[PDB]
Amino acid sequence: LPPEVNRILYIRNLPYKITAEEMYDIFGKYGPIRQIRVGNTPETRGTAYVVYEDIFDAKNAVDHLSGFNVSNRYLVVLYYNANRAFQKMDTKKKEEQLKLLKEKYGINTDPPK
Amino acid sequence: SMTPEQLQAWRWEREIDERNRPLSDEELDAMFPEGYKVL
Ligand SMILES: Nc1ncnc2[nH]cnc12
Repeated sequence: LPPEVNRILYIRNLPYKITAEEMYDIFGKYGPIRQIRVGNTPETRGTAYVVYEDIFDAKNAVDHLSGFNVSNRYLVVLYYNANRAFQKMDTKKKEEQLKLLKEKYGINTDPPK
Repeated sequence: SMTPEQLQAWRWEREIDERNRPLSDEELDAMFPEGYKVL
């Protein structure tokens, strides 16, 4: 599996009123879910992070859920990218966040491919 | 003794294991920006 494959999926175009149970039904179909974080601010609502326990389940969800129809709306389902994840920070404070993550955990801090 | 091909399989298994290790809650939390609620 390609390097960009990750157990964390970043979701966009998510209905505002979707429930915790609906989130677990949609994504849980693909394997044990480690955790889900739903955006709950003006800047983040409509988006979510979905974490799988296993990487091959995460690959499978991407292959099947991109453009998935839920309440007249097609989901955008993307692999986590730390660079992307911390976009909404300023130049200096972002660089430090990415530095922390690469140093302490060894995650890729490059932009998407 | 493993052939070049079997070595490459062994290598993928190792790489794949490193990418499928369990994460602490501390590691996980570090991964995410503000404005998200844990379900
Ligand atoms: N691929 C991605 N991963 C994480 N957060 C993001 N924000 C925008 N794109 C992202």
